[PDB]
Amino acid sequence: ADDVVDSSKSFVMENFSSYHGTKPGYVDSIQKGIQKPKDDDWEGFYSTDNKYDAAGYSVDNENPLSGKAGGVVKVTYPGLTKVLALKVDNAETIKKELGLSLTEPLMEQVGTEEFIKRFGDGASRVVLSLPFAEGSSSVKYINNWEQAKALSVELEINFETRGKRGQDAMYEYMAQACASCINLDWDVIRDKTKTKIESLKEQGPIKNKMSESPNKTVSEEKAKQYLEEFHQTALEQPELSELKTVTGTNPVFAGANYAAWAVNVAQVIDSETADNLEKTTAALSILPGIGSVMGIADGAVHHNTEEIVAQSIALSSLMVAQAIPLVGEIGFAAYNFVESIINLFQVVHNSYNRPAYSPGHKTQPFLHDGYAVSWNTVEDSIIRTGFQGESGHDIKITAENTPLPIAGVLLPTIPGKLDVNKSKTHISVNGRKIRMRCRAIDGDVTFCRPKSPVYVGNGVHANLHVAFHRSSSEKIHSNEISSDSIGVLGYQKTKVNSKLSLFFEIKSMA
Amino acid sequence: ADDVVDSSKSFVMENFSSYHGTKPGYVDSIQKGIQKPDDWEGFYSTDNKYDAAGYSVDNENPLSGKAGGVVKVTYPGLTKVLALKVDNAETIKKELGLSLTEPLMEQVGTEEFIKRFGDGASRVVLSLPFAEGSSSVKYINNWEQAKALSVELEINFETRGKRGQDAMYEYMAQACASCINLDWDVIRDKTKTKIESLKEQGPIKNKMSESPNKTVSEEKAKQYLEEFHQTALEQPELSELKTVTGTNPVFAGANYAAWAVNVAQVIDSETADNLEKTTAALSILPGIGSVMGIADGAVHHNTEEIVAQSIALSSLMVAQAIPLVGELVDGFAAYNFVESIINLFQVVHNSYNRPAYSPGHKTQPFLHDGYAVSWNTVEDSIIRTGFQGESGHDIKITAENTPLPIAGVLLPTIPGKLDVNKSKTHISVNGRKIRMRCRAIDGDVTFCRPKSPVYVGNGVHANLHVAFHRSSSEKIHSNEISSDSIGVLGYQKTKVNSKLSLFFEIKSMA
Ligand SMILES: Nc1ncnc2c1ncn2[C@@H]1O[C@H](CO)[C@@H](OP(=O)(O)OC[C@H]2O[C@@H](n3ccc(=O)[nH]c3=O)[C@H](O)[C@@H]2OP(=O)(O)O)[C@H]1O
Ligand SMILES: Nc1ncnc2c1ncn2[C@@H]1O[C@H](CO)[C@@H](OP(=O)(O)OC[C@H]2O[C@@H](n3ccc(=O)[nH]c3=O)[C@H](O)[C@@H]2OP(=O)(O)O)[C@H]1O
Repeated sequence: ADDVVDSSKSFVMENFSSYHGTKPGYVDSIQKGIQKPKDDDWEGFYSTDNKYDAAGYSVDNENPLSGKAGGVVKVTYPGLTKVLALKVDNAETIKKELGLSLTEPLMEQVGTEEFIKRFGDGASRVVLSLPFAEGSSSVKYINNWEQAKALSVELEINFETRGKRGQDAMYEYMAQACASCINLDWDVIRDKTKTKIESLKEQGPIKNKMSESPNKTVSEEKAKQYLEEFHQTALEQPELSELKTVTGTNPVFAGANYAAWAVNVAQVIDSETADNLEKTTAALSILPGIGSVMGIADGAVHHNTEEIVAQSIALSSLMVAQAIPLVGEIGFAAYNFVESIINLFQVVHNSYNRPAYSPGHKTQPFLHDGYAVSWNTVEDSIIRTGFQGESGHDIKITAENTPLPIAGVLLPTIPGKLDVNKSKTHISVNGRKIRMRCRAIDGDVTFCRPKSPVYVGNGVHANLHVAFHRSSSEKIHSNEISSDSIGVLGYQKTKVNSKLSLFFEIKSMA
Repeated sequence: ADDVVDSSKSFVMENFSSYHGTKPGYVDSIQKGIQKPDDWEGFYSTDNKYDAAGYSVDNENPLSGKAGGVVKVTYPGLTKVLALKVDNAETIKKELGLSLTEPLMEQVGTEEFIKRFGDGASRVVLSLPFAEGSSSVKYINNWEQAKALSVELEINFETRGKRGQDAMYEYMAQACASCINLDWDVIRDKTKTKIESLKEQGPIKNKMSESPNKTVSEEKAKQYLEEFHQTALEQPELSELKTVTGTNPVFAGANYAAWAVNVAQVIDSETADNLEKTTAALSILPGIGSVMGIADGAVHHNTEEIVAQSIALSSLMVAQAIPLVGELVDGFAAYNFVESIINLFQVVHNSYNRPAYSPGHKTQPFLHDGYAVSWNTVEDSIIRTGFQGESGHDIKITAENTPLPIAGVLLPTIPGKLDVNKSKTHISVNGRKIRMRCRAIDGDVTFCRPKSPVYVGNGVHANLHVAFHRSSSEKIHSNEISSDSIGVLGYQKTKVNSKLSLFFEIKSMA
């Protein structure tokens, strides 16, 4: 029973409350009471501790990509409720270890007075708790359907009531989570986008460049060539002044990428598709290259003001309009295309609003120059402190195709307190153990280089094993250490090396 | 107790032997007996004589120096091999109760330890995994106890009388009896011959005199080196190479030229004169896969004749490149350059000979089209069989820079006894839970689409949780299942999707 219950995340509480995402049509009826609609082990009423994750369940089930969002309700049990947190979601296992019938549904047994007596610690009923999702700190709550009749149901937010376009109300709600926060007013962005489209189409050079279009089907090459010309003249108008400035250096935001995006849109959108928003979002949502239009690259949302986002969407919208004659299959460019891409913006912004480990942190890979490197486990990414002695840390390394070298690794040191254990530090290439020569560059950085050549690639990976020696029991101090990364050096290309960075955290023992 | 000892890999054995790599100069002296020139201070050996040979290279010229040999050492009588499940010395003595003050390996040589752990043997040898990615073990012997070791010769690489490190690598290649077992004597002789005869071909003399034969931009040098490559490829010395390098863009003339330019740009006169320094320099360059014929997880140039043609061609191109973008005796191109690149071939061939999980097997990432995907853990990549019920499987997903979509996932099914549990199968994007709509393609293939758009990229990752239900307890026979992979589909490019493959293993329970 211990092997399945996280007794440390379990607790009894009075007036236990949680949140339930509710779809259009039930935001009012569900407030009359939770009732079962007419694997069985997990049949029950689901809720979560996080009202923002609840809202993710609120979208029209017939149009989940683009349909209407209903609401979130807050449900509360009177009296005392036991939250029983489980370390597995395998019902056969749970019933075996909790001494239950292996034939009857798990969530049915959880509702019986015998289960409540044995596992309720005096509460009127038991609710099961499990991790909400990989990458989330929320929990999901599983309620037995009959016990859930005792819930009072109160409104938290009705997205319909807001009266806004698309899914704006839902995403604007979710962006509250982060008060590093994209919190855009999409009403402003819709109005400014409309305005800029209408007025760009009446700019001389644009009117000029428009008349110069083949206007009939051509080749992807002349299409792209003409649309890159159209992009420059458009970007020269003052409705796009700020965009021109922010898209000028980064090659992801180049006109050729706008043009490639426009061409790809024309090819996959037929007439049936354009006259259904759901169908249009399904089709746009699987194309590559949307980060050129979104202004997203290198781990950051660059286009993060209403004005710049509207300019970019305005620009894209016109380029789509001009590509459709060249490669199509016409008001779509300014109607559903704008509605659909707006929702895609909202999806991706929300992703970047959510707490998440960046590349090379914990077990998230660092992808660079054809290499992929990562900490082997989470514990490897932690340098413990406050003790005399040793630790070891494993980094996985490979590359995507041909053999790429590994020159060495840069390691942190603390003169007096933290040093490289030169005996146990080594690297292994498909099992071949390679010793390293480690030489201090100065008091804070040591460079270790393999004593024979290291190459990685498709079918060839390495495990870099870093060993640290602590000569005191003194806790390291943030002052004492500058870099927060281990630097693995790839190939050499003003000769510089490809730098692959693994980020660590200092922590005390536990 | 049992927390630090793996009994399943411990045993007593009579005449326990193991292997020790021995550096040049000590191959005869060490047969006189094991004598010593603190927790792990001890004599090291391994169960794999081929891994032993990887310790045999001159410690002061490790990249290009001579290889010494491998000896076999045997203990007369009974020896206890004690396999341990961790390698932190402080952790061993705690959980075993020894003295936290004397070195572990010292305590391992005492009668009280041998009495308590020897299970009747005259001494105890410690066993630990040899390295990540390796099946071999390393043995740690108490230095005093090791005086009892008999020491026989297994191989002396010097005695073989071969150039470079050929004797060491040809020994290592015996491990695989999908084996690269080249005769480098043949390759060296054919390379010298082809270099000489190519230099006397009329069109090559002709094209040579067309060189600017002076420092020029690298854009120019590359243009000329590309003309030279094509000319040289038309000569009968390279006819096979012309054929095997014609389609794959990795083996294109331009990459040979880029390579040749880079070589010329890093080799100075001192470097060119020293084989060790030339290998260090050459070993950190990108693009060596062009010359080696290594791409897509395979060594394509796998016959003596084609390797020598590729080495011969690159040699001539370096010779043409040096006057255009270097400053040394062209000289280098036919001598230390050839000697050095040969050693790099041997290193990489040896990596590809060693057993290794391919991309998308176990926890090795599958890298393709900007994405990176992997099984979260070894167990995730196993679909267990022989029982009724459920299992879960986590797949990690991200991309290198801009937001790239995940369109869906192809999953195996068996009409009878293996189904996709549609309510537990979901994808989580930086914690945001996204449910899936799963529809069958045929009786053996289910396709699941996310219900909100999924994008991944720098700073945005996803966890795909696949859940399988087994209705019968019958074990899954080989006929029943076609693919050995789960197919995650990326962006759409005759429309086709980017295919990211995660390979699984059907196994009975244990
Ligand atoms: N008076 C009412 N009483 C009870 N239910 C009502 C009522 N009115 C409407 N419902 C709906 O009935 C379903 C079950 O409670 C839910 O919608 P769903 O679209 O089928 O719910 C869709 C899925 O979302 C899950 N989910 C939904 C919201 C949430 O916050 N968390 C979560 O995990 C559900 O478990 C369900 O999973 P399964 O159907 O795969 O088991 C709920 O919104
Ligand atoms: N009569 C002799 N008796 C004992 N040793 C002798 C003798 N003559 C020469 N030696 C050499 O002395 C060293 C200690 O045994 C070894 O070489 P190394 O270059 O220092 O060996 C380099 C490292 O490789 C390790 N290693 C070597 C071979 C192997 O098969 N496995 C392995 O893990 C060694 O333990 C060593 O670790 P340390 O440098 O931390 O001691 C060994 O080859």
